[PDB]
Parts: sequence; structure tokens; C-alpha cells
Amino acid sequence: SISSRVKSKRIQLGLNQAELAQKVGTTQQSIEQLENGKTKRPRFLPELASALGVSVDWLLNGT
Amino acid sequence: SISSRVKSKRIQLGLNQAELAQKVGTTQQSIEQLENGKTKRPRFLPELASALGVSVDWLLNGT
DNA sequence: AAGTACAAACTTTCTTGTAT
DNA sequence: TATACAAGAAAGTTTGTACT
Repeated sequence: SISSRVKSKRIQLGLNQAELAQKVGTTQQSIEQLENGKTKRPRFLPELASALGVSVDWLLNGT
Repeated sequence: SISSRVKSKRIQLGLNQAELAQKVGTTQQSIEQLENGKTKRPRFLPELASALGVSVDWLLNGT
């Protein structure tokens, strides 16, 4: 899902949610809600795909 | 400018607002908020760049 | 301590209807 | 016909707190 892919992703890189956000330049909260399934399309969607270093499509559809 | 660029392709590509909208899966009225600086980060940024057949970075950074 | 969640108030982006 | 405006709501963001 986008929420899941992200959580696993954010982990192969070790970043906890607090530093992940640090990197997209956004709250710890916002990173949370996303993982948690309480947001489908975080306005910061291209900022976090840089970070995970995967491409938005992949993040979005899991390809 | 996000909306510059956007506008300019549609004219290029030969469609009007609606078309493309119906194409992007959105609305004539949405293609306006964006196009007319009324929107920055659309929930269709992505679905639009494929439609718009250019890069999502390109829409924002135009880079 | 450290890190992940929660929930309310506010903000942007969407949606529908009509005006130009 | 084709682009624009405008009011209500929804989807996201915030920020302060709370859990564990």
C-alpha cells in the first residue's frame, strides 16, 4: 500500500519516523499518519520518494 | 511556473482544459485551479504528468 | 528516555454550480 | 463552446500531548 511500502522502506534505511520527516522537511506526525493509513496522498509525495529513493509511481502502486 | 508549464503543454498537445481533465481523471474546474495558480500540490500531480507525459519533477521544478 | 500515536483546529485542494 | 469564479466540504497538515 503506500502506507506500508513506505514503513518497510523507511526501515531498510534505518531512519525512524522522526528523521525521515527531518529529510522531507515535515512533521513527525505527518510521516506517521501516512504509514498508519490515515492519508492517501501526502502533498509531500515527491519529497518522500527522493528520500526513500524510489519513484512516486512505485510508492503509489507498488508496481 | 507550475501553472505556466502545465498550460503550455496542453496547448501544445492540442487539448483543451476538460479533455485533458477527463484524461487526467479530474475536472475542468481543477485544471483551472492549478493552471490559474489556484493550486500548487494537486492530488493528481502524478496522474497528470503521465497524462501530460512529462516528469513530475518537471511540473514543480521544471527541472 | 526515545519514538510512535492521537485528536482537534486550521489550511489547501476538490467538487459542483453557475457566471463570463 | 471554452475558461473562470466562488462557497461548502474533505482531504491533508499542525501542534501540542499522550502513550508505551
